[PDB]
Amino acid sequence: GPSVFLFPPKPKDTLMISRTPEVTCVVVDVSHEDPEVKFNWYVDGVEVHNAKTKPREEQYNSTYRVVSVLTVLHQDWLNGKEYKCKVSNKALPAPIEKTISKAKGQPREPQVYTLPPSRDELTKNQVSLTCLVKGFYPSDIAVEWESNGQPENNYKATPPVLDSDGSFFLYSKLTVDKSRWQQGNVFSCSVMHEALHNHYTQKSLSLS
Amino acid sequence: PSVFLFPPKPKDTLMISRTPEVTCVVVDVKFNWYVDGVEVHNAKTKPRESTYRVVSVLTVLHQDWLNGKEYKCKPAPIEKTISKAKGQPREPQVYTLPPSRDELTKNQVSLTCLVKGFYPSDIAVEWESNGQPENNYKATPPVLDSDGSFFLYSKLTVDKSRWQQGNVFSCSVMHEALHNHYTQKSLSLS
Ligand SMILES: *[C@@H]1O[C@H](CO[C@@H]2O[C@@H](C)[C@@H](O)[C@@H](O)[C@@H]2O)[C@@H](O[C@@H]2O[C@H](CO)[C@@H](O[C@@H]3O[C@H](CO[C@H]4O[C@H](CO[C@H]5O[C@H](CO)[C@@H](O)[C@H](O)[C@@H]5O)[C@@H](O)[C@H](O[C@H]5O[C@H](CO)[C@@H](O)[C@H](O)[C@@H]5O)[C@@H]4O)[C@@H](O)[C@H](O[C@H]4O[C@H](CO)[C@@H](O)[C@H](O)[C@@H]4O)[C@@H]3O)[C@H](O)[C@H]2NC(C)=O)[C@H](O)[C@H]1NC(C)=O
Ligand SMILES: [Cl-]
Repeated sequence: GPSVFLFPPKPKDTLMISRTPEVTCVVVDVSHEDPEVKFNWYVDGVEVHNAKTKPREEQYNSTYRVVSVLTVLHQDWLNGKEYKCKVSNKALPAPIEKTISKAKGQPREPQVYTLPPSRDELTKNQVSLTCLVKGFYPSDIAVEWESNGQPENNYKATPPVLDSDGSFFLYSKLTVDKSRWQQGNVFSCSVMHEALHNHYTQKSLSLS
Repeated sequence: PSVFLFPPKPKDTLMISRTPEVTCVVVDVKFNWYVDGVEVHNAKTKPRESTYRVVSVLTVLHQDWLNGKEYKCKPAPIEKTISKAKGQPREPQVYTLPPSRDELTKNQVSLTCLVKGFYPSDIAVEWESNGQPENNYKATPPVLDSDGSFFLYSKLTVDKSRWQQGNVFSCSVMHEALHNHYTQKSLSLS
């Protein structure tokens, strides 16, 4: 019989009102002999109709894959509403239902601190710019580096880490060529989190 | 009944004064122990403890473990084999970072130890001051960097007054690619 997987929206899509958060319901192992699939979508028990279901696509193991995409309201997701995808198929004894919702917890506001390279690293060709984000809850977050209106993507974040007061922290490390740091270029750490005013704050870093 | 074989704590393998051990835990009893096939006899088996658990502890030689030797613990007998994670060692660089000026508003400040460029991921990072291990720090797990080496960050939280008073804090790093498997970097207001 078919199997169902329900995927949440990207955190950043839920946090930035201009972006498009979606819940995605995927169905696999749909047989040739019972190929039709019906999706029903519910937000807190109430059925919604606006979903966009894609036509079935045959896989290399002669089974079909069918995907339905529900556009969500940012506030609905952040208010903890449950999204249910019910999948119907004639090979199933009963319809398969899957429910998901935002991680629970009292929100806490992160503090964002930029830290320049250690003097000892200035011997090297590349230097590390550090963005400490601490005190946030829950763990869903987006941390990004940029300079002069361009994303800097030679960076890596640690996963969120549980701190001694029950909040999370993480560190994001931006690696840049030493000359760029010495030349006086401004680098910025953008943090996106539900407990921030407007879900956004930015802290900048440049050589003195 | 099932068998679990646990490696030594990385720090025990790295500090020659410490006592690294391989631990063979059997749950729900004879033990045979082998180092690269060759049987060894020095293991110390504990007495048993609504199912029984029995544990045998083998003392290992630091250099044997770091040289990649395999440790084997034994309807039919169950065998389990373990050894050190493989990979060309790379030396970590250790950098201490003081608190951001913006955090100096707060009652507690964050002291940061960046350790980067190390391989493999086994490591020990610890904070201390005035001959005492510091209370209240947390490290991130190792993270895979864009050049294939790992990095991590260790955050020490201290009261602002301690930072302002001029107290020295030290980040100790223990890793196989370091000379003597040890390096220390200090951080203070001055
Ligand atoms: C017949 O074929 C179909 C189709 O498969 C394709 O075609 C075939 C022919 C072949 O070529 C395949 O190679 C093709 O892919 C088969 O369909 C597959 O069926 C699987 C179930 O049997 C199903 O597996 C499940 O996958 C779940 C989803 O997780 C996977 O995908 C993630 C993608 O990311 C998503 O989520 C993140 C959020 O974190 C989001 O950012 C993304 O945008 C996206 O929405 C992966 O992240 C994830 O992990 C991979 O990647 C990470 C790194 O990111 C890495 O660390 C991992 O090692 C992985 O590589 C997954 O891969 C998954 O949740 C689910 O788990 C369930 O079960 C476990 C227990 O095992 C349980 O603990 C969980 O709670 C959970 O309930 C499960 O693994 C495949 O998704 C599906 N394939 C497709 C394309 O839809 C079909 O099975 C087959 N039939 C046969 C042989 O009979
Ligand atoms: Cl020692």
